[PDB]
Amino acid sequence: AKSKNHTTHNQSRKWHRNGIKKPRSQRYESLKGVDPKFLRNMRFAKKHNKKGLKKMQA
Amino acid sequence: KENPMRELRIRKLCLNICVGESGDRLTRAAKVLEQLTGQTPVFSKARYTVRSFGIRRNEKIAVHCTVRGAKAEEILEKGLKVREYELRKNNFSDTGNFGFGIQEHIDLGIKYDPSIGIYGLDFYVVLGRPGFSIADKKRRTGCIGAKHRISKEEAMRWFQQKYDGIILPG
Amino acid sequence: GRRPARCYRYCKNKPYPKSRFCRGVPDAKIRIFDLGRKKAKVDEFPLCGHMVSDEYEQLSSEALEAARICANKYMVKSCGKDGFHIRVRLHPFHVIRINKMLQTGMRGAFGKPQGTVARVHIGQVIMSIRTKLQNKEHVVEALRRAKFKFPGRQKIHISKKWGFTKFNADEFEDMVAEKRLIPDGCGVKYIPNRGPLDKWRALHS
Amino acid sequence: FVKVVKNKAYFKRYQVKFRRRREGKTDYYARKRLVIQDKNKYNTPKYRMIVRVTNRDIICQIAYARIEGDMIVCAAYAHELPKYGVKVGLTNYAAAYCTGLLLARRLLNRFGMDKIYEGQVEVTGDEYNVESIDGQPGAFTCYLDAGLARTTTGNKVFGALKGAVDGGLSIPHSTKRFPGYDSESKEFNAEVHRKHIMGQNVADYMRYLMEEDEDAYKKQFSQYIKNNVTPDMMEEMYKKAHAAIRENPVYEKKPKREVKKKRWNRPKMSLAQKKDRVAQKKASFLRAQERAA
Amino acid sequence: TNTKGKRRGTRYMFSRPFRKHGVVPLATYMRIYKKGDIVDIKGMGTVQKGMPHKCYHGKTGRVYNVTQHAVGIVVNKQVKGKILAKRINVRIEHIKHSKSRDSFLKRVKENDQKKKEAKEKGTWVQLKRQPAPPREAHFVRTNGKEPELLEPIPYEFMA
RNA sequence: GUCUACGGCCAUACCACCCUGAACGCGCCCGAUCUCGUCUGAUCUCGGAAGCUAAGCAGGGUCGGGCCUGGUUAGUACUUGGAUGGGAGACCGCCUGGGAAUACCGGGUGCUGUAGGCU
RNA sequence: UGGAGCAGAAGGGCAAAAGCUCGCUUGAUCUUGAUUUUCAGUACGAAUACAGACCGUGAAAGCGGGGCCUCACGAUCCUU
RNA sequence: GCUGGCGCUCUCCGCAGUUUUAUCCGGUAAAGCGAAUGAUUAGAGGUCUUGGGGCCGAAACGAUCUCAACCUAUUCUCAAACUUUAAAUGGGUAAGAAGCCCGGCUCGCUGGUGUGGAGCCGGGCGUGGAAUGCGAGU
RNA sequence: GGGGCGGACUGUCCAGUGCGCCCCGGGCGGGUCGCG
RNA sequence: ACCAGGAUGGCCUAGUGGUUAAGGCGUUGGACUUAAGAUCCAAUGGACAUGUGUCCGCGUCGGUUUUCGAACCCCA
Ligand SMILES: [Mg+2]
Ligand SMILES: [Mg+2]
Ligand SMILES: [Mg+2]
Ligand SMILES: [Mg+2]
Ligand SMILES: [Mg+2]
Ligand SMILES: [Mg+2]
Ligand SMILES: [Mg+2]
Ligand SMILES: [Mg+2]
Ligand SMILES: [Mg+2]
Ligand SMILES: [Mg+2]
Ligand SMILES: [Mg+2]
Ligand SMILES: [Mg+2]
Ligand SMILES: [Mg+2]
Repeated sequence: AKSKNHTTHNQSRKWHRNGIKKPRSQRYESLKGVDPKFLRNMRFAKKHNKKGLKKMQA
Repeated sequence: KENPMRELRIRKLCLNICVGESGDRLTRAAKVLEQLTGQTPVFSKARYTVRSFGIRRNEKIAVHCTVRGAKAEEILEKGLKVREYELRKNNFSDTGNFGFGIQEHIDLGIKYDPSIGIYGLDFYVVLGRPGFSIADKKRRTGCIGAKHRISKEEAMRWFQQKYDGIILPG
Repeated sequence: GRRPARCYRYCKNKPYPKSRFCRGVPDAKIRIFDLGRKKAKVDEFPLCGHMVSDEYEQLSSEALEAARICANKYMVKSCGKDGFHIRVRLHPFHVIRINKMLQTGMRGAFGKPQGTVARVHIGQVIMSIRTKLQNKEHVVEALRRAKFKFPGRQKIHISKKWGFTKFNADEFEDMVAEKRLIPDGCGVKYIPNRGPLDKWRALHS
Repeated sequence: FVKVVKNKAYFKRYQVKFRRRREGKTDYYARKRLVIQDKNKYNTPKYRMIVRVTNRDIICQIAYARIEGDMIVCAAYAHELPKYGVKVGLTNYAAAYCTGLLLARRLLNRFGMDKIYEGQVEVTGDEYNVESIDGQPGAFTCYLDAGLARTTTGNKVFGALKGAVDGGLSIPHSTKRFPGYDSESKEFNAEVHRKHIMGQNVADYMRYLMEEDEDAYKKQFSQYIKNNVTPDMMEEMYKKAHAAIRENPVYEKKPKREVKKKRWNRPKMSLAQKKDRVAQKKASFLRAQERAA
Repeated sequence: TNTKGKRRGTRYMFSRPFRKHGVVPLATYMRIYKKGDIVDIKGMGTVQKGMPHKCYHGKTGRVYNVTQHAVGIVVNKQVKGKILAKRINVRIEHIKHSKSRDSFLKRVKENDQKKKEAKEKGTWVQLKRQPAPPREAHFVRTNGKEPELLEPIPYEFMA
């Protein structure tokens, strides 16, 4: 009892029924996978942006 | 007038005794090359195994040495005094080098000792002009140029005008 | 022994030459591709006639030998023993297979190399004969007889060229005279105006 | 005979190397590891001390690599050591030290870091490395480019290196390659390196030759006699040279003048001329037969 | 079935071009890749490290991370019926700056440069690029010569 | 007009042979005390400047090879889409757009960045 | 110009090398996360960029957390 | 994965089984073998780079012919596991307000350098920056 | 195309080929402007 | 046909890990005997079936050929 092994026949129709959507790009994307040294220093910069708050208002 | 740098000079005299088997019979050939050249020679290994010769790979079967300076000149005059200043026309290579072979090293004037024996050896003379070391320098290596090369018919002329040698036909 | 040529008439498979991946291939039945005076000069046999295929089909090596025997026999009969030069311009390179069945069925049904068969296109020359100009009807009847050894439709075309050359028969002789073609055995060598001048001096000395 | 190797197909399949490699002037394996910055540093210049020994001149350059080419920041040669007093020996280890120190002082004066980062004002020849003073600008940091020079102990690229780090440039190095480092005991002798820096290896050779062969002394140091440089003045002459280098290391440009626009090469020959030349050659070869017969 | 090997079928893709083997030219390494920069992926076979997989060769992405010898790139990759935004790590040898965005940057610089002036001169410039219009009505001068007469050639059997 | 040091592009730069090369330079060249490393100061490393462009190198030359860029090949081959087009088929023609590659025949033969020389 | 070699199958890659010969070594070490590959976008395996140690090596730039890449392998329960 | 239902969040900028303008990617068709690898047909032109022999010599690259290989240019026919070339169709990306342009802070990362990068704040600029179509998102 | 000066270069017969500056004779080619 | 093997002096067989060509019979030469066998003293010979790959080096290992023998070819 042999059978059909593989096809991609109706698949392009099934992919397009609900559409082939592009992935949702929104601004401020996540920081997973960025360099840990760079991210640790970026968190120090964000931690101390309140320090020069008087120079900003001045 | 030719330039002083087109003058041919002996680059090196390369002597080897190819014994064909290792051990004491090769160390005594090393002592022959030492008493001939004033320096310790280096042994050369067999590249592969041929049973018809009795050699195995990486077995020291020859010894060789290179001499330059006035010492190459002196040992070459020794070699031609053995060979009676006769060379055959086919002894000169296509690139302007020549050579010969000695059947017995004590014919050169090395005193015989019982601790060594008698070894024949092999003489090769590499000639050059000044400037031949630019193919061997590291920084800006080049080819030596066509008009600067040594022809066979020029090395034969240098030999006959430098040792009064007789180039035997055939 | 071997199947009729209608089993392997059409170029259905991809090309399958003998190589390091196809071994155990028997030699082609055709071996000699040139008959007649091979040593004849380029000015001795000016008239060339081609047997040109008209189909994208496959000619067996057995047929390529049968047609060259038929054409060779008529040209030695009609032009005499050496008055022609036949060049078969197909060499059988495409190996045809066979799945011999005396049971396995179509299990593992990849063939062993049965034979060698050449591939010809629409408009590709199968056989060429060069000879003297007066042997034209003998050329045409030789290719017309050799036609029957071949499947499919072949035309006989008297070529515009001069023998087995890429140059036209009308322009040929005066461009030999101007030293643009030097005759070199069977054909010619073209001399362009592009080499070192020492070749021009050697040609025009 | 022989199948010719340099046929048409050989030059069809020939891939020529880089021009600098074909000339021999560049190790691209070294240059890739040496000039390229890490990519998270973003146009931060990576600085090199190119040190090149020619037959009559040592060249010390400070460079950084760009896409459009290497950008030289500072350069110092040995032919300007006659201005500071070193008339003779423009390619010895002492001249290598002098031009490394001159490159260092010229670059620091250009960046404004001359009075800071003075290096070893007295040369004692040991291990020294400058350090960043807080509040002040951080020290200039570059890496040595020896090129193809075989970095054995006593190479003059390390004399230039020692001149730069005694001028005040932060270059990573060890003392394994300075002359005076003993290979068997694995120790470094600063006094022997001080003799090599002050040229007390070559004055020893002049004292060696003036007792053995006066004529070989004559032919070995000929411009030393003409410039009247003796074995006894070598240390203080190099000391006065180093003091003059740190006194005034700025370089003055040799002034440009007008010339009469003289061409000294053959101009490239035109298409009309190269057609006419081969037509003339054909006509001459044919007349050398129709006049011979 | 096939094999799931990483470089399966990359015989010509990761190979070097003809007479382009050996030393990688060093301004490949000297190019500045910022965050957000748009680059093209093309796997060089000289460098076996940092090599992108064959499904990224000829894809264009956005750089999200920069390290010493490599960058992280967000790459659109179609996986059957969904497009995923890939976070891949690939070395500097296998990427090159895309020129598809730096002509849009040329267009925005000449569009803000045509908004900011001609506004004080009062006229109106065009910024949306229209497609290739129908060709305008024009006169064709046949000065003297009559248009050359063409006929189909007789069929001659060439060879 | 050009060179040196470092390069980018990596033959329009390579290869073969030949001719020229002012000035600085680059070199060849002289030597082995020191540093250093070799069977060998040939290489590498060091200390020099008597000699010379012979070589490298630079610039030209070759009805030069290669390379680069065009024409031809050729709207050919191939090809997207179409027909109740043809043909027993093999395959072919047309409509609709797209469109090559040899042989063959022309042209070219390193540009250029930073720093510093020479005229 | 590689027509050799790189342990092997084949393919790719490689010439002051990735090959051959020496010198020194143990990055074939410890520890998080992220990613690619098969993929369901799960694991294993394999791989890739990082980061934190501690080292090796080199004059240094750097390079190295196995083998130039594509292969060379293994969950729960139990045992040790 | 396809499907239905239940919704929900907005709308009354966004997106597209499409083209265009840009820009990369590819090694299939074709073509090539006077181009690498492999296969392969035929003559021709050369000499010693070797050999097989007739003939003249002790013999001699001494003379003498061939015939082979060998080399140099051509030529015939080719390749899914060859390729210098190299399509058509095709696959990414971009075609703006999440964008540009000034000013100023933070950083323990970077380090000649108020350097470089990154993150924060404040301000300015709407001709909504290809064609066509359509409400989308979850 | 011609003339003048300055040079470079080539041909196994004096003969020939570019290049630089200046002048004339223009023909031509279409663009831009003015006049009928 | 598929699987598993096997090819070595004249015949019959050995033979690896990779370097040694082995043994019996036979053949050959000389002794013993009147002579021949038996007996005694000795000697030679191997297309290692072919070519290819690995290796320094193969009869030996690994894939392909050419001759041979063995087992299986079942349910209808
Ligand atoms: Mg199924
Ligand atoms: Mg088929
Ligand atoms: Mg190095
Ligand atoms: Mg010397
Ligand atoms: Mg010279
Ligand atoms: Mg010269
Ligand atoms: Mg040419
Ligand atoms: Mg320049
Ligand atoms: Mg680490
Ligand atoms: Mg390794
Ligand atoms: Mg369980
Ligand atoms: Mg493919
Ligand atoms: Mg094809």
